[PDB]
This record gives sequence, structure tokens and C-alpha cells, in this order.
Amino acid sequence: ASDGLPNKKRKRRVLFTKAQTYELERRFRQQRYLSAPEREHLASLIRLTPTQVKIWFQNHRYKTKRAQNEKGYEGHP
DNA sequence: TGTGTCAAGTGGCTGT
DNA sequence: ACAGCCACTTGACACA
Repeated sequence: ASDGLPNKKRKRRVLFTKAQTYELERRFRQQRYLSAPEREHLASLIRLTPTQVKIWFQNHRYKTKRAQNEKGYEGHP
């Protein structure tokens, strides 16, 4: 047999409260790169699961750089 | 009506 | 073998 499995999974935009954001911003705006017992603790404060921290921290370090592609321009033939 | 945005989803080589 | 962000992209979400 081969296919994977019966899965049909569902990510609706799984948004953290501006507060939770703020602490995520906070922890980004301070720090690029977190060991779990730091970051879980943010996950603890704002009461998310630590990947939901991490993943908001992943989404920022690429997001920055792109912004900066703007600044000058997206100069590509 | 359609898309960007956001968060994942997903996928890719790098080193010990 | 080993661990997995980084960058693209879809998969739900705001908006003219």
C-alpha cells in the first residue's frame, strides 16, 4: 500500500492576540534566535504553544529582509 | 468578484 | 546518520 493516509487538514488563520503578538514582536524586536526554555516561556506568558511562538519568530526573520528588498527596489529583469 | 497577507504548508541542502 | 531554518507557496483570512 502507498498514498500517505486519510488526512484532509485545516489551517484557518490561527491568529495570536495583539498582546501575544506584542510579546512575539518584543521577543523578535530584541532577539532573532531563541532556545526553547526562553521561547516556551513567551509561549507560556501569552499562552500559545511554543511552535506557535517559533513559527511567528520564523515568519519575522525572512519578512524583514524582503521589506528591505523594497528599500532600493525589487530590481530584477 | 478576487487577492494579499498571515500563518502554515511545504520543500531543500548544509555540516557534526 | 542528523537536525531543520529559510524561502517559496498554498491555504484560510482582510479588503477595494
